[PDB]
Amino acid sequence: APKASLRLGFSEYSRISNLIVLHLRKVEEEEDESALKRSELVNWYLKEIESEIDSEEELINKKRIIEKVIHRLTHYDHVLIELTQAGLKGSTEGSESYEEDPYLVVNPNYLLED
Repeated sequence: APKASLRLGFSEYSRISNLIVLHLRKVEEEEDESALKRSELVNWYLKEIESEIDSEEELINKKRIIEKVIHRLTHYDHVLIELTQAGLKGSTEGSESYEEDPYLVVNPNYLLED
């Protein structure tokens, strides 16, 4: 398909998906496969897009979009790879790296729901 064209407008989701593919493509080439704290991805993302924010609505939108994508990723997509339980949830301090846990990993092949 040339495009599906998600009737709603998904340029927002595309910018977030671009973030996913960009972070991962760099990290897989530099180190391994994104892994680590999923929240950090939003963190630095906001730090980048903050420069394009014309208005608070843009910021709010970007935040809720990236969040929805991560929420979707973890539940529906299942393009998330995780190992133990410890660094995955991040509900307790002291998630050890020696335990070979990669925390949250995202598949290089992401997709849309339509």
